[PDB]
Amino acid sequence: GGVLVAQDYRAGSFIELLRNRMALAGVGVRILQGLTGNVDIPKRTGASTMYFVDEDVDVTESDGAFGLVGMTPHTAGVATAITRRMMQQGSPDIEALVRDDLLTSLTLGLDKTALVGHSSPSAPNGVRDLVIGDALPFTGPFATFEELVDLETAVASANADVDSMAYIYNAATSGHFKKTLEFAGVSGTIERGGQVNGYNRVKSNQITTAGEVAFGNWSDVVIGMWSGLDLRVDTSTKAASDGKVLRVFTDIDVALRNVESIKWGVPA
Amino acid sequence: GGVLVAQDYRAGSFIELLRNRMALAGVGVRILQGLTGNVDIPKRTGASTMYFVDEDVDVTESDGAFGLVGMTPHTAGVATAITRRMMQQGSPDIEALVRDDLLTSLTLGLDKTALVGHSSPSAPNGVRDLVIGDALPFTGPFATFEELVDLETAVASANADVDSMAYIYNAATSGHFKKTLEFAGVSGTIERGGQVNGYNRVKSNQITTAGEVAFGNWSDVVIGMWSGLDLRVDTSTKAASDGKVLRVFTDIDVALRNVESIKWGVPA
Amino acid sequence: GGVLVAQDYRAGSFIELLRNRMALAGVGVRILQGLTGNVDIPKRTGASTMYFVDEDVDVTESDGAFGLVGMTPHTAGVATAITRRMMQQGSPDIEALVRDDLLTSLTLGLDKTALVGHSSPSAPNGVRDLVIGDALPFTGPFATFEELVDLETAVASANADVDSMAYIYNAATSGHFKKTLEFAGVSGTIERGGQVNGYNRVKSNQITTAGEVAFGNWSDVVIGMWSGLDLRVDTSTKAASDGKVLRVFTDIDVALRNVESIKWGVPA
Amino acid sequence: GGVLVAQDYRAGSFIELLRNRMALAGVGVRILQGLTGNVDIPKRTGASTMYFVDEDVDVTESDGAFGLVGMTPHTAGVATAITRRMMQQGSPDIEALVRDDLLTSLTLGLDKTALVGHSSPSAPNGVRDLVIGDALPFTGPFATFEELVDLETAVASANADVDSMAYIYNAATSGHFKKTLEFAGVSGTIERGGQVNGYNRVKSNQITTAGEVAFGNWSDVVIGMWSGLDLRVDTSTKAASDGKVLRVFTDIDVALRNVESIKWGVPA
Amino acid sequence: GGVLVAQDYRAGSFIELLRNRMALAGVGVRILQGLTGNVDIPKRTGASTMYFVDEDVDVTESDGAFGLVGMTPHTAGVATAITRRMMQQGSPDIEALVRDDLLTSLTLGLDKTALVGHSSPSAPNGVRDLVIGDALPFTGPFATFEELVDLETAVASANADVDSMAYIYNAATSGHFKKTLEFAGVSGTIERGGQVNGYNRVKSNQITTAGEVAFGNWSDVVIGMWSGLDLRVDTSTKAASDGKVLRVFTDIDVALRNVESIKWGVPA
Amino acid sequence: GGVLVAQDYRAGSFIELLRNRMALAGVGVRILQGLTGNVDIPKRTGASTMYFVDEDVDVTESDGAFGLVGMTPHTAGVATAITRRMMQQGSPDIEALVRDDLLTSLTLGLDKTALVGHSSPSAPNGVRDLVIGDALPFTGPFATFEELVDLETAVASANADVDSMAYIYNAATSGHFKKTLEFAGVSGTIERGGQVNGYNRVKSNQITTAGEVAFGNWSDVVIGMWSGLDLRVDTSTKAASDGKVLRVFTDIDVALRNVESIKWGVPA
Amino acid sequence: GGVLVAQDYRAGSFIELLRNRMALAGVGVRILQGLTGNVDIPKRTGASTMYFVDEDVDVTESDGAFGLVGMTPHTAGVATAITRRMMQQGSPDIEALVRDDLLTSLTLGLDKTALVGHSSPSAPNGVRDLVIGDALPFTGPFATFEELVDLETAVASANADVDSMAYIYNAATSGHFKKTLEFAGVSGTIERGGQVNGYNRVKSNQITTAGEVAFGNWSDVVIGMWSGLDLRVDTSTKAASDGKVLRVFTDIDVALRNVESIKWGVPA
Repeated sequence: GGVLVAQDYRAGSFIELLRNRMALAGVGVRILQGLTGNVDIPKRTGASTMYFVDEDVDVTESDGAFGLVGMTPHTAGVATAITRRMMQQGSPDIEALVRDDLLTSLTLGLDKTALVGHSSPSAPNGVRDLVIGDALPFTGPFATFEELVDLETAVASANADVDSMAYIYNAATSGHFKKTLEFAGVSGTIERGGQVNGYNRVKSNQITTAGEVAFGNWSDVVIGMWSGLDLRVDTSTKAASDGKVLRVFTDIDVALRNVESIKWGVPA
Repeated sequence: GGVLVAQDYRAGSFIELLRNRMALAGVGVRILQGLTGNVDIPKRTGASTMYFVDEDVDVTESDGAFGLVGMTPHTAGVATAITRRMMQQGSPDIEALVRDDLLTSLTLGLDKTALVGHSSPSAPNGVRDLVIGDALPFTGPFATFEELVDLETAVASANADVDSMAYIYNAATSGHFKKTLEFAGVSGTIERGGQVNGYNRVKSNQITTAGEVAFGNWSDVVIGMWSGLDLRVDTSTKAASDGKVLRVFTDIDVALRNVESIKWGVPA
Repeated sequence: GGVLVAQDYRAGSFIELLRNRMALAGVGVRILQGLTGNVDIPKRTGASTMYFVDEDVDVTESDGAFGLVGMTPHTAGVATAITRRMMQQGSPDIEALVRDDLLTSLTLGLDKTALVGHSSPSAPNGVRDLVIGDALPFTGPFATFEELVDLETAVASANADVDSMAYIYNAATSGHFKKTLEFAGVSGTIERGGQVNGYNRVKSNQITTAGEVAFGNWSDVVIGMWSGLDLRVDTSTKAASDGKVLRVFTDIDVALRNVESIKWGVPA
Repeated sequence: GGVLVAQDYRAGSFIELLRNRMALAGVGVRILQGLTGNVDIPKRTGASTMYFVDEDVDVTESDGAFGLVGMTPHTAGVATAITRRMMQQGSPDIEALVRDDLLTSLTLGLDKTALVGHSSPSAPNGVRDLVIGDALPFTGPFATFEELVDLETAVASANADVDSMAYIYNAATSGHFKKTLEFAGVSGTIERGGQVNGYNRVKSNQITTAGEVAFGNWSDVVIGMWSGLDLRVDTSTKAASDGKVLRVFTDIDVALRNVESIKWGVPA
Repeated sequence: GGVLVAQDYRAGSFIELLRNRMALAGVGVRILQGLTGNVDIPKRTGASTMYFVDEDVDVTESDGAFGLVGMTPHTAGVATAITRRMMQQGSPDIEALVRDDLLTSLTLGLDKTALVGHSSPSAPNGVRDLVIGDALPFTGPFATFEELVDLETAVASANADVDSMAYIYNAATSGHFKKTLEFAGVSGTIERGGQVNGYNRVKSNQITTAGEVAFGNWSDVVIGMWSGLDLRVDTSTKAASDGKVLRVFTDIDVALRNVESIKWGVPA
Repeated sequence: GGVLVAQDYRAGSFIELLRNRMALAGVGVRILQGLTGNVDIPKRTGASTMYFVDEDVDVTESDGAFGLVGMTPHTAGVATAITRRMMQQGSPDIEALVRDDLLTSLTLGLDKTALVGHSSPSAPNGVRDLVIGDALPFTGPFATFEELVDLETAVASANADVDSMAYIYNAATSGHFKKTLEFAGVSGTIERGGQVNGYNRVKSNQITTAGEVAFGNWSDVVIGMWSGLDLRVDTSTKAASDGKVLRVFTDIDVALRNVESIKWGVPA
Repeated sequence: GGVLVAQDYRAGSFIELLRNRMALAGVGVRILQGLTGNVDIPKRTGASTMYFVDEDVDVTESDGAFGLVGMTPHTAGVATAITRRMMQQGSPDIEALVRDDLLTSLTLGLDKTALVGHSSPSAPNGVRDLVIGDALPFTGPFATFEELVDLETAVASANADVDSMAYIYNAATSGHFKKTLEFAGVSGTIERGGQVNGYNRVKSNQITTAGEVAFGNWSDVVIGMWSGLDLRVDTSTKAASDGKVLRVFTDIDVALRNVESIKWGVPA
């Protein structure tokens, strides 16, 4: 009764405790809303000037400029297919395994494209696209403690400070900020406790680049969600040879109130 | 039924969230007064000299010098216009917007001139205009911690010492005072907990220069007011088009008592 | 007379306080299960992707991939003999001595074989056997504080980090961590107060080599025990002279779900 | 019309808040007395010595020297003259201003010349004149902690060390003291809050030189007042114009008991 | 007529304040008991070995190894004899003195020979002799900190670690520890406070050599007291000439459990 | 009427506030007595050895030695002469001055020669005289922290230590201890606070040389005070000029009981 | 009032009971089941052997061999369309009328391909496809009695015999058997009543070819129903003209448990 070829009763047990995928993290500081129709908010962007004048000499007329920000829904959506046989024989089921998979793969996609601009036309330009025009280099594969304060000045130099800001960087950067001394010979390091420079960090892997770090007042970043999550189940699109496709849509747009409330550093 | 046309009914939602353009922050620790006429205050600038003399020899006569400090009203004001159609259909009250912007841009405009002398003639002389005659250089883009002690001495050396002095430096400089140690590996940075060298700072953004830093007893500068912020709402002008014009005037002047009570930084 | 010879009725005492074996210590922070037949676990190893489209544009269908992990029993056993006379006249009860020897000499063998694979060809593949392909050399007889956090970032980069992870290193390596500072001039040593980098250490001797360390989320491995520790008395093998032979068998195997949850040190 | 040579009724508002002159400070730790005649007080120098002898072996004799210190009035005073018209039309009381100038400008002059000797014949010998003979160099534009404690030992090495002792140095030297550590790497400045090397300081401006600093028990300086301040009013002099003259006189002399109670260090 | 020679009638005063000798300290950690006959206690020295079998392959039997440690009374004596005259003329009570000098000397001799083996045959084998076989050299007159934690690791690499272990070293070594730092440029000495490396120390001079330091769990050494210290004053031995002879006997033996529970470091 | 020959009337004031000669300090930790005739005390200096015997072997009798330590009074005195006129016209009472000088000049000489041996035959052996053979050089002008702890080590290395000890060093040595670090990195000075190495310190210029320093249990030094401070007024020594002479005698000697209770520094 | 255009009273009777298609005959003797997921069944092959031992002989061991048979689901289905008009004017409920058309035409089609394999890829191989590897030629258009009894003997020799077997042939071969003798001059015909050789026949036209005759136990054919015959009404396709489409699907597979239980004729 050797187990080799004459006792091949041993088959697969197939315990259904699925090893699920590893997913990234998100953000928790910004603001949002649910609405309909186009939206526009007025912006000041201009102020009157002061004139010093002699006696009996007339002053002039100075008038402020104006402008308005706007948001229009750009739709997004993921869709997948399931043939008949897969539907017939799915061990954890295919009607429910793929269902939540779609939602969890779309929520993170939206959260990523809101932060970093998705490289595709007809897609809402992300925050990194609206502020990369003044990217601060780091003259090194990573950022020293000097630059992490430079970013804070470049934001405070524009009078945009609410003393509740946050840094954002991936993990491979957070590693270097863990094993690097703050100064020449002083005790502390850069990323001690949960803070960095008195402000919090988030350590999210959404920013794919290695040494790319972002800072600024995230409170004035608005995102317009015109609709929730749809999760439309379909059968007719593939029914000649039986099959059931799944799909889910959502539309969104991103904009920020002041262009300089965020600073973006790029590792040179 | 696309949304390009044949769908001209999309509505531009208008939300009332006007945001004032970024503004600076003032600095008040000074001395002021409301009055009329020209003004004058006498000041002693000389003292007698003691003489040691032997038995029965005549002493010498020494005479002190005097001086006075004078101020005269300098005039400054701002104004702008509003037509009729703009006033009627305005989503926020355009009147209130202008009526607030004028006062804000004048209040902020005055003290900046008080610190840094305005570039136009017929404008009052700022503190920087008077004390820049002597000015300690810095031998670098920013001020090493030792120069911040040289300022405190150069005032103490003239025995103008009061125990409530304060530093004033640009916001962009304050970044250079948090990434720099006092001494090599000494465990303390320059600006700690909103204090420097045991004295307070203000960290205003009025000082438009990079590394200029002022210091001294600011209870020794005197500004002269002749009239508060007078808001003249004017409708007789442009009355043929029924468009009113708003204007505001105020006269000011500034001069400090002891020239050696302030010092300037002048990075070079 | 004297106590030299032929005057020896002096009692010889026999106290019952055994000196023990001085074995190693365990680990025990993992998960396990009881089985039958070969087991396979499904594991999702792909994700769908979103598509940004404007009005009236089809969304592309996208699909993920799947995979599964397997386990198969490998058997480990121990056995020993005992005669009748030893049982007849034993100073402590011998059969319990040998039973406890068997049990605690098999449990520790299994623990060691889990982490480091045993040498025999018919042996379960240890964690070191699996995750050694991704190995981070140390460029020295031990590891500095740099690499000792480099492991952490090489784990957390794959999003596979849970708040409660742990380090594992040989007992002859705890001492090196103790005698070395993290950075040059600052105070503080690596093995500091029962932890190393905010995470716990275990300091076992199962790791035979000198400077091998291992870090990762220790809830991501599974050991499959097909049968508990069963004890057989086996009186019949030596009934020709009434001799028992105690033996204990057990067959297990080990595997981990996500390969990027452990990191090996392997100093060079 | 506007301000013009023709239009100028505007008056000159004369506010009587006299900005005063910036004066120096003095000392508060010495002793003195109101006197007459000429004073000589004896002080012992040296004492007898101990001798060891054999049994019935002759003993020898010794002796102890003596000495005395003396003080003689040195006369000093200041005086100025005000005309007649300037008393007729004077905005404050022109007399009282001159009186309160003379009194303080004489008190400070005497306190100045007592500490550091005045540079003129017929002037009393200041402490610097009496103790500069054994002055201690510095080998630097300023003094270092080594000398800041050598000044302490050089007083202790003469048994003249007493519990109450104080440092005295120019205000320009205090800033330098602050901007310099005590040792190489330790975190500590020379002058902490109101303390130097466990002792007090006064930090006046009387010491005209930068690097000079004095130390020692200041209870050994004795100054003698032969007469209070006179403040005599003259009218016979300058009577052809009815002009008053104000004079003050005082005689004084300074001498310290034990020459080693003070130590004086000069920069070099 | 003199004091020196042939006129010396002065009596030489005798004061009974005996200046005693100087003694050592001892040890206070280990365990002991009181017994009558020989004592043997059993310890296991060998365990079964695990095995992995190819399918259908018999597991081989593995047998443990046993041993036992024994203690036999080794007897000591200490005796001295005072004579009659020395007892008739004695300023302190001489037999009250020698009786103390015997007890203290015997206690300290037993203590010293228990720790360091006495250099004589028929003397119980001291702790040092059981572990001096393997000994960690120090490469210098004393052991630095890294060399000091090697004793910790050596016991740790034998699984014999207990929560309360201790260090023992000469008093001359305790100097070389109190005056040397743990790490260069860090504020910490080796023999800090009252502990070393987080473990207790006991300073004693029993270790006659210079830099030998011992370490290990001292609760693992046992010592046997067959009979306490007995005075046993004797007269009839030296009775021919009257005398009082004193002799104190005691018989003990020392033995160790886990040889690895003690590590010995010799300077070289 | 100027102050010259024409003004010789002004007198010469004599004030009786004399100044005492600044003296040294003493000692407050030793022990002494008042006695007559020679003195000596017995000191045990031998320990009875022990032996390990065989089964039936007699312990070999052994003996201890005894030592006797004693002292003999040495003499010492001082004397100063007064003439007749200087006694007739003395501004303070001259005999009072010399009688209050002699007693102190003798006490401070007795203590001086007790601590440090006088350099003259027929003078008592000072504590320096008895321990200078066991001196410990300093390889420099002053001693570092290493030798400062080395003295304490070499004292306690002879079982002669007790909790109440003290250092003694010249004022200059104290100043040097104040100006240096024990380890360059560590904060604090050799003379931090009132202690030096956990024990007290007393400084006094009695020790004449630069960096000699002593340490050890000071309650181990006895002083023999045979006679008080004998005062003698001698008028007949020189009556040919009617001039008396004052003499003061006192006999003393010093010895220490346990010789290894002190050690000396002798900076090489 | 005859039956012409004069009489319009008569209407179309249209009795609803439908006629039917001339469909072939099935089998209905075999086995089936309902399952899910890929399948296999463990069969046996060979067994142990019996041994006749003497009085005291041990009986020996013979190994048993094993093996399995698996099946994979092949798919099939039919579908036809229905216009909107034909659902309004259908005299029976048209969908209920077209269902039966689809279910019977599918069941019969499955019976066809199961017995004789469909000539198309992706079609489950029929019984003829599995056993035709060995079949007795006939040497003529049909088979005599000898071959029809050899078909029985070749199965009975393999012990695959069971009483309820059956022949199968095409209607034409049955007619031929009816019109011919078993042997020349023998009254009995090859086929008579319901038997051919004492066993039953089925006389179906599923075997399209002429002359092929199959024999064997038809209780060894196993077919696997992976899903009931599900009905899918489709309305999304052809939804412009409102026409709906009916569809039906199923997944089956055929495999016989004992390959030698059937034989085939295959004339020539």
